[PDB]
Amino acid sequence: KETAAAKFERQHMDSSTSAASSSNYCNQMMKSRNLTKDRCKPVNTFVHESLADVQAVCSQKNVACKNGQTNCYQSYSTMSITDCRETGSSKYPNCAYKTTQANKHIIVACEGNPYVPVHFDASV
Repeated sequence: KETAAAKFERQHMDSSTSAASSSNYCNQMMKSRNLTKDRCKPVNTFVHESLADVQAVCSQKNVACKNGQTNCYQSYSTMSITDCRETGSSKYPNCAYKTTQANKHIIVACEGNPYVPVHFDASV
């Protein structure tokens, strides 16, 4: 299978870039990371910081998760991120996305031993 920690890395981590490339970034990345295989995923966020910095968020500001659980953490410093959102002309298998770069605080849900990120909750 694929672990929850590995799934977080595939869906939300992109340390290779300092800040997202083109307006075509999300179109390429959502396809490359297998997020458009079964269905075009409505929304997704990629984090451009190192894995160590994102994993460190699990020891940061404890906040409530959107679903009501208590295992969500907010980053103290702002992080370089990219928001991908599905357009209107987007029809499966040709999924089209809008690329938006930003520097916001990230909120992730952490689980396991070691305590690592498993879900991206929000960006504030």
